[PDB]
Amino acid sequence: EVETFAFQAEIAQLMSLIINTFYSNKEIFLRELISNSSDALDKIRYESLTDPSKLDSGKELHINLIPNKQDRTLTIVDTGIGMTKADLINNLGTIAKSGTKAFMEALQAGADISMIGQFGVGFYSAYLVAEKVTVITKHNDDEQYAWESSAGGSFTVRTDTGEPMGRGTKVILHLKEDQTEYLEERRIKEIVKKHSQFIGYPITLFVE
Ligand SMILES: CC(C)NCCCn1c(Sc2cc3c(cc2I)OCO3)nc2c(N)ncnc21
Repeated sequence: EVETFAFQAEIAQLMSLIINTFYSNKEIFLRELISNSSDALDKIRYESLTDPSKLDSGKELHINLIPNKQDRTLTIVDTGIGMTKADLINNLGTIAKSGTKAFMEALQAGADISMIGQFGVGFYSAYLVAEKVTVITKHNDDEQYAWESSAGGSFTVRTDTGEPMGRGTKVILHLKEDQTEYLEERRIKEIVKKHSQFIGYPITLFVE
């Protein structure tokens, strides 16, 4: 049972720029996603200090990197705060509007795509390497949802009847045909060591 939504014009614009601009340093997408996971984990930890029951959905706070050549996907999994339906459909977009505006102006002023994180919109860097991104997420007091978008100005959201995750987010990157290097263990290990060696949570890189 799928609902389809239009990205706010600004977000659609950011995505086009990301997909269209010639920029070779694509590997920064992983750092942006791992960072978002780190932030989510930080929040659920902080919240658990005043309400321990919030960890009933899972006490483990970590990150998993799962590559799959068969499906040509790279999934970044975390046990963080998760996102609600309201987050996925309106709230995160509202916030992303200002970040986008600032980021695009900063670019014209000499900045580059690798700085997208300082504007709160790093998630969209996933499109530097993915033709389609599917996001499975579960927040403590909402249901598990599946958000998805191949850009083009729209995204869908549905209640996920798959396999329960308890609490957290899974960013599934359906890679572009010429970006399969991100499925190789050596390459992923290289990027993590280069841009995310100090994340304060365990990061497990699965092998195939
Ligand atoms: C609330 C605070 C933690 N900031 C969260 C920003 C949204 N977000 C993001 S960035 C993001 C993710 C999206 C999205 C928009 C953004 I911005 O629509 C598709 O899924 N990653 C998160 C994650 N791994 N866990 C929880 N929240 C995530």
